[PDB]
Amino acid sequence: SMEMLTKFESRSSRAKGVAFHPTQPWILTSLHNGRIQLWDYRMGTLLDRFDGHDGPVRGIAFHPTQPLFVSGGDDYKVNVWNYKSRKLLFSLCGHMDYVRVCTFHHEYPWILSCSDDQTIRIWNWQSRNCIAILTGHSHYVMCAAFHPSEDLIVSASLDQTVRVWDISGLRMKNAAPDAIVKFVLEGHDRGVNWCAFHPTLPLILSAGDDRLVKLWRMTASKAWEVDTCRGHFNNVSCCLFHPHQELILSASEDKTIRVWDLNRRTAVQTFRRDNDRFWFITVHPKLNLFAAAHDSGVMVFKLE
Amino acid sequence: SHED
Repeated sequence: SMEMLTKFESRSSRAKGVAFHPTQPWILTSLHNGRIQLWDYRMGTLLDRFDGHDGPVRGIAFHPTQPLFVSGGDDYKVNVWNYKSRKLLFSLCGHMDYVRVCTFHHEYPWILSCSDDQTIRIWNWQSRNCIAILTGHSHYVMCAAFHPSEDLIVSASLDQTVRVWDISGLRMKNAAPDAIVKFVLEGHDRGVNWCAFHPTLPLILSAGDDRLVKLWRMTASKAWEVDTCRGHFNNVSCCLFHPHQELILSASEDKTIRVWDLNRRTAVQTFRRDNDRFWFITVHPKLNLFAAAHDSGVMVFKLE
Repeated sequence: SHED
């Protein structure tokens, strides 16, 4: 068993995305009502509000080193903001349906976004130009993520697949004499809502409308399903690897956050809320510190 | 629908 040591809670209308700042004690929270909040979870206070979307904002992420954050909305825009000047700097337009996720790359000057329009887009945020459109999924792309150390992207789609994309050819598109799908991971019998890379091991987690969390393993030449976490009783909204313990975390519309053993895939702990479905979970890049977005706001907690 |  484990305990949840709550460090901060916001009370709001439904929250969709959360992003930890890497060095300041801040979270961004993007809300179903279109507002983005910036909270200090050390003081427990609201620092700023950012209103630049119409309708839900599902994507939200900080740049790792620049004073920027990116948001992605059901109004199809990918907005880039400066949190020091408190200005919306520009909109990146191109998606033709809801944006589900947006993140910054850790080294290249890139934003990743994915959309119900079935595409993944890569944008150069310095030049403000779309530099790639990754096509292949045949339904909403619910999640996309950069690999932390290799030129890979993993994506999850309501077409029931998880895709791994080789973007090495994209980085070298103009090298002297594009992205391509490397793996199509099939197994879920319903749409896939989320996917995640392990920070150091060649592992992938996915979670879906089949109420399952699946663990996959890859090499440079093959990828395969390893095992399944069973126990959620509604759609699984999100999943991640604990960066510092051999544990899997998932969050679900069944109103629970579940902790699972990475090696056995057995239940370790279940946390429940009485009235709130969970939509998203994230972990701080450094700290044993997690955030979860739900129907009534956001919780920031340690797991002990 | 995943609208929520």
